[PDB]
Amino acid sequence: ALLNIFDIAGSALAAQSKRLNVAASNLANADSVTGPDGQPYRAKQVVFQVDAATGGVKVASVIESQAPEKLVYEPGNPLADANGYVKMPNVDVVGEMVNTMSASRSYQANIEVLNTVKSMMLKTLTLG
Amino acid sequence: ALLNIFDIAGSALAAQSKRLNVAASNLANADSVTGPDGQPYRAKQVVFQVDAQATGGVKVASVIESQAPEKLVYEPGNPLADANGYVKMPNVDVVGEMVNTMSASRSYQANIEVLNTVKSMMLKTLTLG
Amino acid sequence: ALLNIFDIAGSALAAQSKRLNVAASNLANADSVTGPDGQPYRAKQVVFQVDAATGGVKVASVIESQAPEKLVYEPGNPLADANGYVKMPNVDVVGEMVNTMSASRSYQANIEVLNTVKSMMLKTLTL
Amino acid sequence: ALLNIFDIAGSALAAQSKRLNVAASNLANADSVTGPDGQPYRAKQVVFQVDAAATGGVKVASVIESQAPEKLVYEPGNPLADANGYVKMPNVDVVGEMVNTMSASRSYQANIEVLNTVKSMMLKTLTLG
Amino acid sequence: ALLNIFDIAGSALAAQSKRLNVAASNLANADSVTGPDGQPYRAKQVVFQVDAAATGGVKVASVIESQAPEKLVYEPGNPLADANGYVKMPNVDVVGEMVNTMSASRSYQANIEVLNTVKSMMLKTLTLGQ
Amino acid sequence: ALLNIFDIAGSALAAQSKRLNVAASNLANADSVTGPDGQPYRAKQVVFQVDAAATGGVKVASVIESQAPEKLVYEPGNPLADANGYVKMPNVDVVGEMVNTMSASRSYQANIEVLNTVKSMMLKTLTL
Amino acid sequence: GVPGALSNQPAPPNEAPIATP
Amino acid sequence: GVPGALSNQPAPPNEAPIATP
Amino acid sequence: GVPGALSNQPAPPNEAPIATP
Amino acid sequence: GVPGALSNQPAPPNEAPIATP
Amino acid sequence: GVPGALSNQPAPPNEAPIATP
Amino acid sequence: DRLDAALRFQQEALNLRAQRQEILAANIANADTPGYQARDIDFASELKKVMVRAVDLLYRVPDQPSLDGNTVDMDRERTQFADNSLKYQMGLTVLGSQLKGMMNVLQ
Amino acid sequence: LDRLDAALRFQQEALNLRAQRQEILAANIANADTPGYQARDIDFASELKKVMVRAVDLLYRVPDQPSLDGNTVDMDRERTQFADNSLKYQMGLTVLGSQLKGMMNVLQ
Amino acid sequence: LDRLDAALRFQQEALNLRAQRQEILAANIANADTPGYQARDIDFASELKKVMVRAVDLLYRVPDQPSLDGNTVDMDRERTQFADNSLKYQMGLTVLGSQLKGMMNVLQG
Amino acid sequence: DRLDAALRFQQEALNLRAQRQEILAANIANADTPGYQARDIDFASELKKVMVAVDLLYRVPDQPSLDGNTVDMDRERTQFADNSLKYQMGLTVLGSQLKGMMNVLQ
Amino acid sequence: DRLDAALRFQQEALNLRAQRQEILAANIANADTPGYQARDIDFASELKKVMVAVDLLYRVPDQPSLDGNTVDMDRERTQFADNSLKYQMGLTVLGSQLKGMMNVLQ
Repeated sequence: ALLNIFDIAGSALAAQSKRLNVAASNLANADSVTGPDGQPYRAKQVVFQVDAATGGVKVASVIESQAPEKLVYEPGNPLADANGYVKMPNVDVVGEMVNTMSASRSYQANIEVLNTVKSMMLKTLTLG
Repeated sequence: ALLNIFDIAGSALAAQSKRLNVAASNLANADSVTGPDGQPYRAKQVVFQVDAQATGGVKVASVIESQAPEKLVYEPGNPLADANGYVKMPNVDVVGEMVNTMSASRSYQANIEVLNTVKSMMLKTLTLG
Repeated sequence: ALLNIFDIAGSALAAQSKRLNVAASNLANADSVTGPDGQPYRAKQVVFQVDAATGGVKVASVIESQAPEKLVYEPGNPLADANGYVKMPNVDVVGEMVNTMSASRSYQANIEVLNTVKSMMLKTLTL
Repeated sequence: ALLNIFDIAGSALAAQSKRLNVAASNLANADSVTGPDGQPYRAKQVVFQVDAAATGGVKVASVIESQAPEKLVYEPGNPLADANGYVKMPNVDVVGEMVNTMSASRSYQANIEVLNTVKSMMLKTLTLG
Repeated sequence: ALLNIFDIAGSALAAQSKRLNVAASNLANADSVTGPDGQPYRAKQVVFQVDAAATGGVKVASVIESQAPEKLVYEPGNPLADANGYVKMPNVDVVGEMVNTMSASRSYQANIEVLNTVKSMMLKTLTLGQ
Repeated sequence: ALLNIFDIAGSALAAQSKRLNVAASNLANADSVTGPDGQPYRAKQVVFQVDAAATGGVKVASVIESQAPEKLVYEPGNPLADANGYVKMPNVDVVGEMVNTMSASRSYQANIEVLNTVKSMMLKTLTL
Repeated sequence: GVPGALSNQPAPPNEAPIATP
Repeated sequence: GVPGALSNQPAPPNEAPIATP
Repeated sequence: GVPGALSNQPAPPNEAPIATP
Repeated sequence: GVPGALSNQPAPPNEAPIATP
Repeated sequence: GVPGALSNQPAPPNEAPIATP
Repeated sequence: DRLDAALRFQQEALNLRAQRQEILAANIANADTPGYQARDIDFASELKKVMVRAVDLLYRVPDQPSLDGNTVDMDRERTQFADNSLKYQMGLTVLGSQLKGMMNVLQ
Repeated sequence: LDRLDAALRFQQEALNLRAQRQEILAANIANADTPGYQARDIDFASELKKVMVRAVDLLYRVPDQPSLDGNTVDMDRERTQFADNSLKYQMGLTVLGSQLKGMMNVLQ
Repeated sequence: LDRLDAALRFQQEALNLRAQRQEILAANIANADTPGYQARDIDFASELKKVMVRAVDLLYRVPDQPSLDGNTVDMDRERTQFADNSLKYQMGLTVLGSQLKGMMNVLQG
Repeated sequence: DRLDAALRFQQEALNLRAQRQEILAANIANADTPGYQARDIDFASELKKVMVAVDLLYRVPDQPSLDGNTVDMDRERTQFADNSLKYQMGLTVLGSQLKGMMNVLQ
Repeated sequence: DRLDAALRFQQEALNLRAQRQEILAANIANADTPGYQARDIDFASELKKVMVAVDLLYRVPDQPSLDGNTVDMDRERTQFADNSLKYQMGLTVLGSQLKGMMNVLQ
């Protein structure tokens, strides 16, 4: 089926957009010290899966990465624990700087796939 | 009807052009502390609206100045300074203006392309048979 | 009718070409403080007019700008006056830079209009 | 007869092709020296004439060496150095050659468009009936 | 033939590549000494000539060794030292090689831009053959 | 005789990508003291071959470790040291890897352009 | 429910409070 | 009236003085 | 004559001198 | 077999052990 | 002869002796 | 008169489209001249008047001021030009279909 | 109805629904930046089946990812929708054209 | 020399005039880079009237703006005139063909 | 039915080209899913079987990857381009055959 | 017969251009393998012989290299462009000739 390409590439576009938004949010919150209720910011990631044989890619869910918080010592802070160690986001920088580029490249590649498929479908539309 | 697409896209283009012009004027006057009447320049933005039912183009209702507090600096030398010597200057977020320009340009291109595609489809269906 | 479209678009193309040529000449001579007769170079601009209702555009004349002439101080040049001042051309740069882009865009719009009208007339021919 | 336009445009295309070839050769050999048998390379230009046989197309009469002053570089450490240690360098203006290239390309495209238009008109005349 | 343009441009590109390679080799051997069989290293240059087929492409007949005197450095501890205790260091003009590389790069880019334009023109030419 | 162009260009692309991956691996592990088992890291590189069934595309035969002798540094207070107190370090040429990446990228671009041009001619062939 | 599908119930407004009251 | 519509009366000239007299 | 029109007399040659005598 | 060819059964899982047991 | 032409036989293999034999 | 009037309705519609196209092209070509006012003709009312019958063009309201006094907006003019071209081609197709049917009746 | 309209009613209704759906897609493209807007779409299959029995109701599109301003019109999903809708519109156009050409050719 | 001859000659000579003007336009657009060239064109109305009453004198177009090389061809205006003349020639051809077909249809049955 | 079979050969070729294109698009879309296995079909044998319900094979990996993803990019992109070109070739061959059959009846 | 003879030369020129294109692609893809010799064919002699497998001969090396490879990128690119343009011209000539032969039947 050549119609399924549209909702395969749309799924790919949506998944890559979600991944790029997650990476941008992590980069923005790379240094945020607290949330709305004292909960430290946690790096988040998306889960990709196949639609199903094989099909498009769907984002199953968004999960906070389970890594120890890079806690720092600020005793004169209300959020400090009993030992004065406040918790900071466990977000690197190279990871997101590469995730953005990879997501953009995949997005552009799927755009090219959709363009080619649409062109050949329109050319098939005038058989004979 | 598909002939409504032309007016919808025209409204979108007009709204985006007005928004881009407002952003450009804000960028140009980001650091212009005076006015023709002595009133300090104040940042302004357009207001979008919809027109009809319940689904139509975008209409710019009006242009309103922001109510955000304005930056003020201590310069007793300038005659515009008040009793305390604080002269008021416009409060424009340059990053906000740059992003507004980029988004307005992208929406402008998208609406232009949509109009082009609809025009091509209408011209192709004009010769049905 | 549609025959007047060719005249209108040709007039617009000619006017835009004149404006572009004037802008290019100003940019080229932007830093040429002399003249063949000794008079300093002065910026020039065209004047547009509507050639009679509505109609196309025409270039009435090219006139010298009345903006004050920038002048610098150097007694070495014989062109200097009694006070050692010579008169550089008073031609703006960014103004010409945007004039070039505006003229090119208007030229493209007019030629696209001409092509569209020609296609419409060809399609009308086979009624 | 409308057929002589083909001859006129063919002559124009030949002239523009020869002009482009000469300009490209000048650009390629701008830095060249010591041509065959020792004579330094000299910039060449073409001459356009009207092939009247009233009005008609353009042909190339011949190719003539430009009489612009010939450049010199002081390099005694070279076997080609003259009595004063000067090596002769051709008088080639890169900007002039590039402008010639662009103008030739534009004229060539215009003439081929003229040829296509005349071809279409003549086919229409054929299918008049 | 309207097709000798490609030959001219290709010859120009090959000549510029040869000259750049010679300059790079000289820069690499700027401070070398005692090459194979012990003879001191000497710098080399290239000579451009035109192919009179009139107007023609450029060629390089042969690489010519420099006749500029070698540098004589007093160092008797080297077996290459002569009766005066001198070693022959190669003559390399660093500024000259930099200028040559710059000129080669600029000529290469100009020729590639000429090739691009002529290729576009030739592609557009064939549309009238139908 | 025109559908083998895609095979040749794809083989060239794959070989260049493998060479780039090997160069990146060498650059990353330029300073790896040891591997999993314990043996010191050794630089690796590919061995090309002519993929002729007569000439055709390029093909990577295998990956071999460089026969150049690995470097060794003095460090007695390290359990990896031998009886003489010498610990082995990989022999990687950083400049070599850099220029390998440059050449691989340029050849990749050239093959992409060749494939694009051949695809355009093939597309225009059908308009006979 | 699944994103991109059609449902006759309009989505509730999205809000981003700075601090929980 | 609404911008882009048609009205019989012309448009008054636009003046942008530097300083209010 | 107005630009772009027809005429019966050829235009005089263009000189553009560097400096008038 | 040769990379890029087709085969009946899937590839084995890939692992990156930090230290061999 | 001239580089880039067509020849019926291969060139001899290249070598770069560090020291003369 | 019969055939004359039946064809005359569409002929007058097409002529009005052509004149409006001329006005639009004029005010697009003249879009970069200070002191110019964009002009247009009320197509529906003008056609209604002509059907029961030298056009009464009227000014167009500006949308954002310009110091030089220009009121023509390029995007709006381009959209109107495209709309007018499509309407002209539609009227041409309808007229051609009517004429072809009339000719085919006699066969 | 009539024997002639009976054959082409389905294709005419499909074309009209395609035009209306494309109009709604263009509307929510043009309102991409107006905050508080909700993307609208038509259940094409159900609406076509309902129409081919004898205005059109609107179904809100589920937001892809949240945004602060309240706007809920996505971009990539709606662009793919617009492209595929135009493609299927052209398909229906050429199918109806082929049917009409066959009907005309039978009568020659 | 009666009837059909003149009735179709009035259009045949118009087509001939259009073709000659097209040839002149092609010549002066092909010669657009030769220094010191003069743009050449003819007055179609006067030429057609003179031909109908029964060698064409070509006039010189006034330069739009000067150039040092002495050429006075204006490229965009020449292209516009070329397109207009081509369209006029096609219009003449199609009206002549329609008139001739209408004449021929009478000689049926 | 003779017409059915004569056009059926090319129709089935086109159908299998479309299926292979769909699979290539799927493994392009899922190119970054960990634990994914590249899938493809053998066009020649599949067409032979159909002429005389489609099985798919796992593409042979070329390089290891820790996240368990074996779908390459360059090889499958070249495959995508080749499949698109061959689909267009089949389409134009079928169109030419149909037009040649049609114009005889004129 | 006559129809085949009218097109034999153009068809053979097209085929030889395709083969030379393949040779150029192969010897530009092998640009890094040491010990690989550049290959190409004498187009004029090949075309004359075929009009009256494929013979190929080595290219004259431009500059020496230690590894042994003897391919020059700029020369290969120029030859590639020339052959591509000539192939396009041959295709255009063949298409025009076939269009005229078809048109003569009305």
